[PDB]
Amino acid sequence: EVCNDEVDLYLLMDCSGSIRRHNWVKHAVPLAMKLIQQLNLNENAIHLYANIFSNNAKEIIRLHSDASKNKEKALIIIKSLLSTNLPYGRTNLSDALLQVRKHLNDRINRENANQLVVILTDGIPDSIQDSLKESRKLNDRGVKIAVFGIGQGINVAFNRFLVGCHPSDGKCNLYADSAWENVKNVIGPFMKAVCVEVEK
Ligand SMILES: [Cl-]
Repeated sequence: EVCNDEVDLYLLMDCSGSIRRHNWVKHAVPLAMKLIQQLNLNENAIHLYANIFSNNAKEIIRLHSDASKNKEKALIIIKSLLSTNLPYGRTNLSDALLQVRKHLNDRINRENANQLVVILTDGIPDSIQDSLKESRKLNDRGVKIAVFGIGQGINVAFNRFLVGCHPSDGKCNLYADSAWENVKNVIGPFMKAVCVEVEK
């Protein structure tokens, strides 16, 4: 796997109504699955956390659970997202980020592990200010943030600002974007680049 290190990885999966059910089924859920496939989930390597967010954040994989540390068990849970009322609602990225900060506050995370947030999103947050504020508070706790943008509703400048890059210029290893139909071709190289940054 291109991601293989002691990393607590918080997958924040946008489930907003802007996605459209057919994209959710054919692309978003398969994208999360392929993302997970880039990770060595193990007690001594990556531990996964996952939430979905639209109106609010909802945890779907508990950090350090069996599914957090085993890829087959993680993939069953992601696949279970198909048989739901998703997608729907707005884009409450700040509440999704807040849940990660609650893990840190509460000392749930491995203190020894690098802390990485990976956001999958097709839009702009409800509150750019609340999002960038949470993100700062995460950054102060040593958290790195990566963003994978999808489709025409994103704002690339905001995404790049979020991950700590210049909004337009220069290489940004913590950011990538893709058209809906192309996401599974962009995810592997993105996760390779992100994991290289996290390690360096
Ligand atoms: Cl928000």
